[PDB]
Amino acid sequence: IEEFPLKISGEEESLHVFQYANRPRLVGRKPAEHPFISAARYKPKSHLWEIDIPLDEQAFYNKDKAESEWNGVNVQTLKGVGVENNGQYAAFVKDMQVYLVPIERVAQLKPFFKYIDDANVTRKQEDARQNRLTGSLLAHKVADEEANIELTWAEGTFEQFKDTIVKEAEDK
Amino acid sequence: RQNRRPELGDKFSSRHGQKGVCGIIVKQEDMPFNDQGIVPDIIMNPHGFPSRMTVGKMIELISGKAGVLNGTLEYGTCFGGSKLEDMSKILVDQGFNYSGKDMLYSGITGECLQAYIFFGPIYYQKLKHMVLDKMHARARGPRAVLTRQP
Amino acid sequence: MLSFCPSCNNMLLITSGDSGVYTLACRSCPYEFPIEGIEIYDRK
Amino acid sequence: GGKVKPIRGFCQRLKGKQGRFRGNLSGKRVDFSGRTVISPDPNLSID
Amino acid sequence: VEIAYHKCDELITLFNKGELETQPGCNEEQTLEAKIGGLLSKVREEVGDVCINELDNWNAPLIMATCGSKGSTLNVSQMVAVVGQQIISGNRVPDGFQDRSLPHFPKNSKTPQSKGFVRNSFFSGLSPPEFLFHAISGREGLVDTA
Amino acid sequence: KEAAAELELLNADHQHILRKLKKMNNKPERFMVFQLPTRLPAFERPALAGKVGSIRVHKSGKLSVKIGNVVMDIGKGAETTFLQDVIALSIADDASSAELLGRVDGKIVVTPQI
Amino acid sequence: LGVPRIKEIINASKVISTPIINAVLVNDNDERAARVVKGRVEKTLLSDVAFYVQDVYKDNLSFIQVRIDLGTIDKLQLELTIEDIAVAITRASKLKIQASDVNIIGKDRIAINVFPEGYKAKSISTSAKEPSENDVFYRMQQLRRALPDVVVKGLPDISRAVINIRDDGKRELLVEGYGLRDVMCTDGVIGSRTTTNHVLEVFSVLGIEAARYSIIREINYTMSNHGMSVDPRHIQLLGDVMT
Amino acid sequence: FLKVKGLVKQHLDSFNYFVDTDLKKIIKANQLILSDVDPEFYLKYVDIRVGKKSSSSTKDYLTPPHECRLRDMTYSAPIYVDIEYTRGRNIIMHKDVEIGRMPIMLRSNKCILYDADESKMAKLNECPLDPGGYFIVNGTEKVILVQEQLSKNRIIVEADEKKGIVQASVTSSTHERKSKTYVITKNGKIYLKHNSIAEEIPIAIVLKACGILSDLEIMQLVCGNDSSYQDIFAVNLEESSKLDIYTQQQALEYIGAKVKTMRRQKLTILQEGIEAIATTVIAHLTVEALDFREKALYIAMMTRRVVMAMYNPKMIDDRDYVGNKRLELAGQLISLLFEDLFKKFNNDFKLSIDKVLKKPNRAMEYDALLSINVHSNNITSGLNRAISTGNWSLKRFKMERAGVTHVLSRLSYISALGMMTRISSQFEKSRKVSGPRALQPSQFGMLCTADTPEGEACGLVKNLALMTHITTDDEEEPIKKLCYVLGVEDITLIDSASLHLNYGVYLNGTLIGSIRFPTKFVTQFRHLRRTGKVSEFISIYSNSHQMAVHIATDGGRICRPLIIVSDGQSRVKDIHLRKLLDGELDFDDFLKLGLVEYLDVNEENDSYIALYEKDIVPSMTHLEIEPFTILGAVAGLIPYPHHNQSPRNTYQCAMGKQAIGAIAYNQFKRIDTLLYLMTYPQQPMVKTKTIELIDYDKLPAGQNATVAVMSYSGYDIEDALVLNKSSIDRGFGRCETRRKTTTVLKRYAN
DNA sequence: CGAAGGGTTACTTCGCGAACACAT
DNA sequence: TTCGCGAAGTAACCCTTCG
Ligand SMILES: [Zn+2]
Repeated sequence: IEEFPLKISGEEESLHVFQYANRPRLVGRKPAEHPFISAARYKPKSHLWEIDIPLDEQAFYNKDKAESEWNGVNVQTLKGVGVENNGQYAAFVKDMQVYLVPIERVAQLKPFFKYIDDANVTRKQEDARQNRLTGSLLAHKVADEEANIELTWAEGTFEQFKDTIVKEAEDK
Repeated sequence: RQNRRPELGDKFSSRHGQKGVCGIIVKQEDMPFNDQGIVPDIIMNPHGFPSRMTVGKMIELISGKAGVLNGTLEYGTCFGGSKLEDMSKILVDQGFNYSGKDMLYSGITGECLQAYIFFGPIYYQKLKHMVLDKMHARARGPRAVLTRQP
Repeated sequence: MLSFCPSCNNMLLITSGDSGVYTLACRSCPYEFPIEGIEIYDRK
Repeated sequence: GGKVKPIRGFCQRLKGKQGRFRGNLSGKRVDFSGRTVISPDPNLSID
Repeated sequence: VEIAYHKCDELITLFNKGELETQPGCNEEQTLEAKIGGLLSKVREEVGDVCINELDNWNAPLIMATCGSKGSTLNVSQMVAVVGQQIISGNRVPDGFQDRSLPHFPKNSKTPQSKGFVRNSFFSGLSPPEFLFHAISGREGLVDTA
Repeated sequence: KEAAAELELLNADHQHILRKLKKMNNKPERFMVFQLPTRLPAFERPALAGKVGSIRVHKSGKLSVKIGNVVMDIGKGAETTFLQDVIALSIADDASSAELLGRVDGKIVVTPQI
Repeated sequence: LGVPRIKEIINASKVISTPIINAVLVNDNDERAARVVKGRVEKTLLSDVAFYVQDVYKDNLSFIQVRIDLGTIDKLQLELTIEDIAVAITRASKLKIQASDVNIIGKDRIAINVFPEGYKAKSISTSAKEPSENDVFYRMQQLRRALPDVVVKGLPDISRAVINIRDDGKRELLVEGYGLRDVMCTDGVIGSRTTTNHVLEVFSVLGIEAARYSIIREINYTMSNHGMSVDPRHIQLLGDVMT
Repeated sequence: FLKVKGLVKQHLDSFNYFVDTDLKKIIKANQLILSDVDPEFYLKYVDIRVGKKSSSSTKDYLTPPHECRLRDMTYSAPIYVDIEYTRGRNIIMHKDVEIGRMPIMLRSNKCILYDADESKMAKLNECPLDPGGYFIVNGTEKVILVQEQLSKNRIIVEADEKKGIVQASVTSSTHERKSKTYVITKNGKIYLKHNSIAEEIPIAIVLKACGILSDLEIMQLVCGNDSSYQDIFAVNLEESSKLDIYTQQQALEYIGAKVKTMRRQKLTILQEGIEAIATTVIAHLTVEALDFREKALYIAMMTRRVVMAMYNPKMIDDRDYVGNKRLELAGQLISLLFEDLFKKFNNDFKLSIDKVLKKPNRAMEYDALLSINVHSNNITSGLNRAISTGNWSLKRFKMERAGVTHVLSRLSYISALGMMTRISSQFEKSRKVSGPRALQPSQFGMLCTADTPEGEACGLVKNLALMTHITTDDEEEPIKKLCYVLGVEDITLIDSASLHLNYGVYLNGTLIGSIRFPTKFVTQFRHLRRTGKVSEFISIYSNSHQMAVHIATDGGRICRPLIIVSDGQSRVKDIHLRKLLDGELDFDDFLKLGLVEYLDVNEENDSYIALYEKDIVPSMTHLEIEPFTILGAVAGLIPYPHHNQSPRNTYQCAMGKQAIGAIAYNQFKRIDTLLYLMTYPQQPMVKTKTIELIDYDKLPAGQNATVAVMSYSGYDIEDALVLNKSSIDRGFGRCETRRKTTTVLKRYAN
């Protein structure tokens, strides 16, 4: 009845889809949702992402300025470590051929905080003036060391569309 | 090793939870005889039947009596086995009662008993706990080292 | 109250307003709420 | 973990179920006795 | 026996799709056992009366029950007429599995012969779930010795 | 009881991917998640990237997804999520860059048939 | 009635399972004879009396509003009024919950809940670091949920009560509770024929002589029901080796 | 079934799987040893075998066990290790090394009685009708009573009315337990009471130290949507908005300053994100990276049922249901002690190198160990004192145990089969409460309903039935790999608040998926078991009180077989019954065609089992084979037990294994310390159809007597039968008591 | 009238028993 | 691995008086 086409392409993408645990679904039973705001950060292979968003229109944060001890907040942060599954994909439709591109490391995120978290370890210097390796604590050791790649986006629409449509154009 | 004769004080079973010590030992010119000359091996008291509710022994006697007269060993398994309906047809074919109760005489006076006696073959076991090993007595023997007790 | 904060995902709480503003204010999740507020719940 | 507390003295040999007041003064073993299996006999007198 | 069986079957029919008038007790599913246990206990007494009304003269289990040699009149009607209602711990047999006593009965079945009602004799022979229901109650009195 | 209500729930939520398939006739940046293990050759093995297709609809509302080798690899209808914001990125560096792809809508299973 | 009951009478313990209290009535009519006497002993809470425990809010730190159905008091006869529930919050529960003095606004606005400046900054001499933050959570949210629990009416040692029927013409209630000194104080029952279990509280309210007569009766009740004849000259001595 | 199973297989197959797999698996994790001084001289334990000597066929252990019975000598074949050390020229040299002795129980794979029939049993002087299954050390023969326990990797929700309601979960780390509980105080406050941590820790910080800190999904992860759990759990979040609101920089610092193990080593490791052991020792789920969302959600499901068992009537798991009880076999019990003795052999081998290594002249000539003979005496004196004495107590795996190995009772033929096939008594000693002592309806196909030792140990110990199969172990990687194929959705991509979609699914006490289209998952995955693929253990059952569906895979529980019914008929198929007794298509060729599968206890509550064929309805899922299989070996001796009443059948099971009889064929060539014989044995006239299977008609234990039920002579008033003089005079029931009074004579020191 | 001393009741921890006697 | 009451041990709080 309907001979929907269907091809697999994608080699150098390695696309990382997220999962924000902050905003709910059908706010007021109206399909008009998902705004998000500017630039983020990143950390190397333990991944522990550093996506963050700034503030918005007024909420009267003047009484409890700002984070914990009057530090001038302008951003809300969140972190998430990217342990990988297998089996799923990413895919979209040309009123015909879905594309089914691969789905490299994917996990969710948790709302990590700014100097609210750092106030207790800052107070320690403000007022008070076997095998030690792999197995129990190396994940909490090699995860706070250096910075890397991170950069803003550019809303790549035509280039990735071309890269998904050209490679799969041999079977038909 | 020693040979132990069954004497007064040894206990027996019935495969149906019926313990019992030997009452006495008694001769063969005693316990009563039927028309063919069978005197019993063991006489049980019927008073152990109602309060113990063990009617499976009371099917076992009539299923084992027809098993001899037919020749074939018959079955007594759970939830089946040999039915009682086609059991006592062997009894009336041989010439016996439907219920396995033939009239006995008396060995002590000769005249026949006033009631009908339910007699037939039932498999009995012999246990441990013989009275030769349970017998124990002491008059004045050794004492304890610490408390000077027997 | 069982009321939670939007867009920063923690638990709302009501504190003293220091006689300058008459509202609630929260730890690690600032928010503004007016003087009108109800809680409809039936305990059988 | 040597034994069942590994030490008995003067109260453990006096605590009940093996002691003196329980197992040597009140209840004690007595000579001139004997036990054998019972059997029925109606021909005795009742005394 | 099918009269009280149909009565207990119809009383559950009024219990699932509707509701019954309660007694001065806790609630329903508690006054259900008092009405299904107080009804099946009359069947055994009635059949024990009409069994000894019928039972033949010059037989030894009636003479031992007339005297009291070793036995009673509920005893002689239990191996002849019918056994009935193996009570454990005061109430009926509870569920060993989820919402049912044995997997040989459908789920959430509070009918008799499922929660425990031996509708046979010792002469007649027992069914296997009926044999299990008798074997449970033969343990809780046997364990009272030890 | 469970099989009848099961097939009625499958009928009630079986049009939804056919609803989404004719939805979005234009092509902006969108995505949806497919999942399928057990890579088939489907005509032979040329090298992971295997040729595959045929995820059509049979008559009277029957999504007949199948891998083309032998199997009617049929089955859809995954769980609807409650979280809303979800976004696809790309951190293949290429002199330290990153992207922002398509605000993916949903997820649906592709189950083998036994 | 079996071996734990005689173990408990011999042991003379201080706690007891199912201590029923038998207290004979005056009248035998249908309404206002055996209903009100049960109607002031049954230990009702406010959960079956009051509708909702809504917290209406003014600008900072308002009260806890509670909406009490008088129609339930019209159905089941209870002698509580707009003042009787007001007294029972303050003085009947004073060392448990704390509320000094307020009044009702009018037309069922019982509001006996207050948190005055956080107990004046929690006893104003600053016991804590900005004491208890003056949050509406530590004492006010606690009192939000600790008051479907206060007693509006009843006798504070009683689990439940129900009415049994006399053999010939009347009916007779029986009470599962403790203490016995305020059950016979209730009008409608008389303290001349009020008997119960738990000998140690009969000794507490009647004496040593009226307690041994409860020993030689409860043993006579727990064993003659099993068909045991024990010739009560034996048990009158056992009631006098601990009297 | 009994032709290849044989009613004694729980001791045989467990020991065979031990010497096949676990004897190699122990040295797979205990083969690395070195020394600080001279960091050369490494040992590498390569492939081990139990009495083979691979360049031969059979040697040394040619002796029978009957020679090892009259001589007071143990029955054993020596075990061999190849070692690949380096001494002078660092070349790995091969040499066969005998290290231990290791007694082998009779009729095993490494035994001489394997494949013997009618000629070899008579030449080696042993009866071919005994069950075997026993050890023989120091002359006497001893069994290992199979112990049962509770389920390890589960959640027990046993409650209490006076004290607040309890919820616990034991575990195991390869030989230990490390149990945990928590009691609840102050009108609902969930704690985490553990013996390795000081007093009390609230639930709100454990989920923030391990997992989610959002405090929005937490009022849906453990609360559901709306029903009654909101006000119950809302008192537990007041503790987080008063003391501790954020992650590891306060969450793990609240635990690390309170937890203590401290080892007498590794002290200054405190506390911020390092020493995260206390959040990984609170289960058996070992994690390496920051991937513990399944473990955190498993802690959250551990505290969801304690909330569910407050509004609901009882909603408890009892310690009486035999779906909550596994059992440890003989091989699983000897494996832990062999592992502990091999590790005691390992570190005592380290101490014997540097003691004689301190430069006599050199270190490069001899065979580099030379001190194993006293250590070979030490490794066999522990196995010969764990079986003979019975104390398997070692201070490593946190258990003292006595009264597990008993001497084999040899009174009749069925007393040797009552010592065999006998599950023991675990804890909950039950002085006054008859909770774990009374009989339960759950033990239908297994755990025989009549065979119970009447006395002071009644109810605690019991006995198995005929059609009973107990597994050992099953793998876990190609089942979690297969659930992803069948359509589950792993936690790393369905982490949303859409997690309680009315059912869920978890694997053996570890939460993996969350399924939609639920009965499509259960029926399709059960069809994989009935077709020739992964099978033999896999319990598949959905729940209605709880909502998940279980794919239980860790072995050690009961697996009775039943026959499948179709939609409107059965899978009996009478041509298969004709082809069964023809010679081909045995019971092994009977599961592969999809006719029977092994059902369970916790699985058959999702099954409607028919008894006979004459009462089938299209709602059934299975059918039972033979309804007399509940009565076991000892209980099967009773003729017509369904006519007797239940105390009569229990009193015979303590008496069939007590009567004198015709014990064995080698009855006169054995010097037992006490055995009773009988001169003229007779078969029973009423053969039960299960005493023909266990061969009771070969060696019977009594005589047929022409009884006459009548009141006679007055000497039979109360339970005392009278006998004939002239029948005992002709030999009715003659006995022969046979006793041993052995002595030894030995040489002295001088 | 505010603060200090004496004293009543209330919350939490330990230990002592668990039946007779035979053969091991 | 268990219920029973009776010993200490320790805290919240109310009455009484002092200058
Ligand atoms: Zn927040």
